[PDB]
Amino acid sequence: GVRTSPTGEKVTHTGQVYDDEDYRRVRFVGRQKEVNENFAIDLIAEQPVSQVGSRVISCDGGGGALGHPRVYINLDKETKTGTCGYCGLQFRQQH
Amino acid sequence: LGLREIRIHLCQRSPGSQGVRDFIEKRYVELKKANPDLPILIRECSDVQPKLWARYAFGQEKNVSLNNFSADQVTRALENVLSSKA
Amino acid sequence: TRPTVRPRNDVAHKQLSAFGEYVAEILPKYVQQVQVSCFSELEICIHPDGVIPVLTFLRDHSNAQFKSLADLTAVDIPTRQNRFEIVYNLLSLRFNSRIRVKTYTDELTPVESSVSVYKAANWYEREIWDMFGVFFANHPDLRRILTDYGFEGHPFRKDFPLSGYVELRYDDEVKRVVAEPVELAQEFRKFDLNSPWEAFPAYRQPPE
Amino acid sequence: LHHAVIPHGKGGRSSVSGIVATVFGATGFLGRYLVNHLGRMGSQVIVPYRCEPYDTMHLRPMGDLGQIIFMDWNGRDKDSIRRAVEHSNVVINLVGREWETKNFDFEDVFVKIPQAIAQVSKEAGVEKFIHISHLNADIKSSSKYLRNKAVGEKEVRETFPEATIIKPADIFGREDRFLNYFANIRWFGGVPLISLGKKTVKQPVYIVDVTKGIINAIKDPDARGKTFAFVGPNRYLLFDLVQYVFAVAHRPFLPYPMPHFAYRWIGRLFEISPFEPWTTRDKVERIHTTDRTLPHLPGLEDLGVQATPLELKAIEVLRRHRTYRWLSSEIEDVQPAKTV
Amino acid sequence: TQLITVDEKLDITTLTGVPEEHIKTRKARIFVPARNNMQSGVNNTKKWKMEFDTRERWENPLMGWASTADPLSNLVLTFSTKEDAIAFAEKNGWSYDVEERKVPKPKSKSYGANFSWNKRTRVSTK
Amino acid sequence: TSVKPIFSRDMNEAKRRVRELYRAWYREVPNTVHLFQLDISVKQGRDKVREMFKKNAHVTDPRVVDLLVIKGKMELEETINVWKQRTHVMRFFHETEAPRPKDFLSKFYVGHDP
Amino acid sequence: ILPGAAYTEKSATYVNTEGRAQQTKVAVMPPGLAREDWKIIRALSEIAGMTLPYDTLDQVRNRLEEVSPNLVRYDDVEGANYFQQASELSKLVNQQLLADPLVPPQLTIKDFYMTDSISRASQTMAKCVKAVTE
Ligand SMILES: NC(=O)C1=CN([C@@H]2O[C@H](COP(=O)(O)OP(=O)(O)OC[C@H]3O[C@@H](n4cnc5c(N)ncnc54)[C@H](OP(=O)(O)O)[C@@H]3O)[C@@H](O)[C@H]2O)C=CC1
Ligand SMILES: [Zn+2]
Repeated sequence: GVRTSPTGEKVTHTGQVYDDEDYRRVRFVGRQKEVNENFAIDLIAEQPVSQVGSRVISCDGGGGALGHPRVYINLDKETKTGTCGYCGLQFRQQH
Repeated sequence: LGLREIRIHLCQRSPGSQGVRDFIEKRYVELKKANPDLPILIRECSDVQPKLWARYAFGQEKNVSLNNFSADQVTRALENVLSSKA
Repeated sequence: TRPTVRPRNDVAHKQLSAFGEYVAEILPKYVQQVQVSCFSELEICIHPDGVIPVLTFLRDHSNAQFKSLADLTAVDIPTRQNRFEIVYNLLSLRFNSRIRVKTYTDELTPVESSVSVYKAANWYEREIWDMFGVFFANHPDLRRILTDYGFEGHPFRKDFPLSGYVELRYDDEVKRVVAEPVELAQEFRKFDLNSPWEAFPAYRQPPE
Repeated sequence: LHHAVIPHGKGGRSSVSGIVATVFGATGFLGRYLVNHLGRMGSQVIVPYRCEPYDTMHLRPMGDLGQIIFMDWNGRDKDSIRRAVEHSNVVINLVGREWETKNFDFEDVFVKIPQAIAQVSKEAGVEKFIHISHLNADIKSSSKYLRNKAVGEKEVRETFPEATIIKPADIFGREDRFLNYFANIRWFGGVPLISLGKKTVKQPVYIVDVTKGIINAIKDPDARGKTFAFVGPNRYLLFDLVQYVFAVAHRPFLPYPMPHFAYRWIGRLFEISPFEPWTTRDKVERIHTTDRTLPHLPGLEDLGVQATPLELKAIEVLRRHRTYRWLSSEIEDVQPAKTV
Repeated sequence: TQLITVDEKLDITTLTGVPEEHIKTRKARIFVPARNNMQSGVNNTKKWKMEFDTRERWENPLMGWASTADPLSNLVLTFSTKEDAIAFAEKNGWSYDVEERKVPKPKSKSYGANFSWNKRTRVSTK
Repeated sequence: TSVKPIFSRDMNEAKRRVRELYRAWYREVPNTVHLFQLDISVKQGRDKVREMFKKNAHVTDPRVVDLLVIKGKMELEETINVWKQRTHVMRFFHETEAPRPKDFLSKFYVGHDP
Repeated sequence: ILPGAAYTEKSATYVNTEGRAQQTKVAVMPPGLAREDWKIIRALSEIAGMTLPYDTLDQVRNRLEEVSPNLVRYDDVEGANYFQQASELSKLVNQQLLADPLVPPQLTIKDFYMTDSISRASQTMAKCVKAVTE
C-alpha cells in the first residue's frame, strides 16, 4: 500500500518523503529509493479477530519460544477488542 | 546632560554599611519627596562594599566609594551627585 | 555455596599474610600498607622514594627471589592529589608466587627508573611515559612508543577525551596527509548505566 | 529558505556549509582544486563527468560521505544538464580544452556548451552562475581560443544577466600546462621563442589563489554581475620568465630566436597527433601574447585574496623536472626573476 | 636537602596538549547530580561530577545522525569531595561553577497521625 | 611546599636549558628544510621555531618548564633522525586549515560558539 | 524579525517571586540562524556604532552585578528591609479604590494551560483544553 508524492517519490510507512525544494533528492538521481512496499499495519489489520470464551487470554505469538514473551489480555470491555501488545493480534470475548 | 538614575548598593550586616543604613532609615523618605521622578534604587546584598552609582545622559556612569562612612558624609556625597548633573 | 560460588584458598591467604608481615618488618623505611585480597593476592604499597630498594630486595633476597617482572602499569585516579598510581607485578619462579608493589606520583614529581633491576621496565615505563606523562628519571632511552609522531598530550589520562583533538585526512592541494580538528559524523552516545541502588553492603563507605 | 540549507558546524569536513554546487568539467585542472576547497567546508558537490569513473577516482576522497554525487552528462544534451542543475543553487562552468578534436571544435567547448549550461541554469532557477573565461579574450585576437572565449563570454553575459565572469591570466600549479610546458620543451632542443621572447609580458597567477577567489565569489553577494580579472602580483617578460623556469629546474638554458611563420609550421606538425598534442599553433599564439591590463575590473584584492608570487611556488611546481644532482637544492639559491 | 621551595600557582595547561580554544572558552560545572525522580534510590548522588557546557549538535546530511565538533562533549569526571574537584579544575586552567549539594531535610513521619482525633491529618481512606 | 625537582633547582638553570635547546633548534632548521625537502624558506622555519618557543613564555615554575625542555629535546631528537615524515614536520604549519573568526561579529555570524 | 533563543537553548539568569536568582543551562542549541538574545543586542550595538563593553557571558554578568549585586549570587535569598519607608511613601498619593470586585483572570482549569507563547503553541495543551472544556 505504498503512496507516491506529487514529485514522483514514494512514501514509506514512517511517512517520510522529500519536499520539492529539498536538495537531498539529488541522491536519488540516476538511482532509486529503496522502499519496502509490505506495510505491516495493513497486513496486521487484515487478521481476523479471535473469539474466545474466557475473561482473560494468553498470547505468545505462535510457535512458543519462537514468539514474544507470553502476555495476558483482559476481555472485560464489550466495546473494544483486546489487542496483544507485541504481535498486535486482537481477541474478543463472545459475551 | 543631566542625571537619570541613582543606585545605592549596601549590606545589611556589615559595619561598613552602617552609615548608609542610617542615612536611608532617617532621610530617604524626604529625599524621595525632594526628587519624586528620579529613580533611586536601593539594593541590599550580603558581602558587598557600600557603593554609589550615578547614571548620566548617554550612558555615562560615575562611581563613589561609600566605605566606612557616617550618615552625614553619605548625604553630602548624595547632594554633591545631585547638584553636579554632569 | 557449592556449585556456583568460587572456593577460597585459606592456606595461600595465611602464607601471603605471613610474608607480608615479613616484608613490612624487614623494610620499615618505605612500606606504608600491606594488604591481602580475598582471592589471595598481596599488595605492598610503599613510598615512591623507595622504589629501587624494595624491588632490589624482592629480586635478590633468598626468601623472595621474585626474578620476573611480569607487568608494569599506571592507573589514573583524578580525585587524589597524587593522581597517578604505578603498579609493579612480580613473579617468583623458585617459590611460585606473585606479588604486587604499588606507589604513587603526580604529573611533576619524577619517579626513579627500575631498569637496574628488570630490563623489561625500559619499554614498560617508556610506554607509561607515553600514555600518562609520568617522567622516569635516569632512563636510558625515554621517548614515545605507541602514540603518533607529532602527537601532543597523553591519551590515557582521564581528562583526555575518548576521541582526540585532531584527525588525519589526505589533502590534494598540498598532496599530503594533514591533521585537522576532529568532527565526528555521529557523536559517541554516552550511556548512563549506573543503578541508583546499592549492590554490595560490604564495600559501603561511611558517611560524612 | 530551506531548513537543510542553513549552515551548521564549524566549517570542517562533516559540517554543512549550505552550498549546493554543480561544477562542470571537474575532472580537469582547476576542478580538482575547486572540488577540494568545496568539500573541506562541507558542501554538497555534484560532479557531472564525461570520462571514465576511474578518472573520477582521484576526486572521490575529496569530501565526506554523500557530499559528492557523480553522474553522466553530454555537452550536446540539454536534458542531462537539466538533470544535473535542477537541485543545485550554485553552478560553476570550467569547461574548456586547449585544442580542437575530431568531435568538438573551439566553438562547441567555448560557445555552445556554456550557453546551454547558462540557459538551463536560468530556466531551473539557479541564483548563482559562474563562468571561467580568459583574461586576454579578444574578438580580434589571432588564435581561435581567445576569439571563441570572448564570444562565449558575451553569450553567457547576454543569457544570464546575474552571471559572474572570472578572467584568469595564466595558471601555474603542480599539474599545470604553463610551467610544465616550458620545463618539458627542453627535450626538443633549446627553447625557441619569438623575437627572443622580450616583446611579450606575462603575469601568471597561482591556482590556490584562483580557487580562493572563486570560493569567495560564491560566498560574496556583491559578486553577482561583476566581471573579475584574476592576475598575479608581478609582471615578467617571457625571456626571463623562461630563464627563471630553467634556473629553478637547474637545466642548461640556450635560447635562440625563431620567426613567427617558422613557429606556426612547427605547431602544425605537433598538432596532427591523434592523442593530446604536445603543442599547437593556438598554444603558440597564446604563449607569445602579452597579457592586457584592465584597471577598471576588480581583481583578487577585492575578494580578500592576497596574491602569492611565483618565487614561492615555482620550486614546488618544477622540482620534479630536476636531475638527481640538483634535487635537494633549497629555496634561495636561485636568482629571482626581473620584473618590469 | 634535595627539596625545592616552589611558591607559584600550579598549572599543567602547557603539558596536557589541549588547544587554547578548549581551555579558555570552556566552562566546567562541578555538581552533585540530582536524584532521578523516577526512582527512590539515592546511590547515584554520592560523588561529585565535573562536566562541560553543551555546544552545537547538528543533523547529518546523509543519514540524519547527530554530528558534533566538541571533543569534550561526553567527558565527565568523578570526585570524592568538592575540594578535589576544585583543585583539579584549577590545575588544568578551567573556569568552574560550583553548585552546593542539596540533601533532604529529616521529616517527621508517624503512623498514628493518620488516625488523629482532632487534627486535619486524618486520611480519607487507607 | 618543598617538592622534588626534575633537573633544575631554580629558574636560572631552567632558562639555561631553554637557551641551549633553542640554540640547537636554530642549528637544526636548515638541515630540517634540506633533508625533508620542504618548500618553505629557512627564515619561515626559524620564525616558526621562535613562535613555538614564545607560545610558552608566561610560565615561571621550574618543574613544568623542565618538562617542556624534555619534550622539546625529544622532538629535536625525533627530527635529527628521519623519524618524522614531511607531514609531521609541516603539521606545525596549519596550511590546510581555514582561518577562523577572530572578532565578535564574525563569530556571531558563523555560529553559536563563543 | 530577529530569531532569539529559548530557556532550554541558552544559559541565562531568572529571578523568581521570592528574590532568589537562578541560572539556566544550555540543553540544546537554537535552530536555524537563531542566536542568543544578548549576543543579538551586542551585535546590534556593534553595527550601529554604539558598541557595548562586553563580549562574553561573564562580562555581561559582571555588568549585571554592577547594576545589581544580587543578580549574580545564585541559590541565595537576600533580605529586603525598610518596609516602614515604603509604607510612609505610599500614603502620599490618595488613589481612590474602584467599585469593581476582585475577579482573577484564571477561574477554571481551562484558563491554566494557555498563558504564554510556548504553551499556546503546544498540542498537548490544546488536547488538555479540549478535554477539560467538554
Ligand atoms: N591555462 C589555464 O589554466 C587557464 C584556463 N582558463 C579556463 O579555465 C577553464 C578550465 O581549464 P583547465 O581545467 O585548466 O583545463 P582542462 O583541460 O584540464 O579541464 C577542462 C575540463 O573540461 C572538460 N571538457 C573538455 N571538453 C569537454 C566537452 N566537450 N564536453 C564535456 N566536458 C569537456 C574536461 O573533461 P575530460 O577530462 O572528460 O575531457 C575537463 O574536466 C577552461 O575553460 C579554460 O579556458 C582560463 C585561464 C587560464
Ligand atoms: Zn501476541
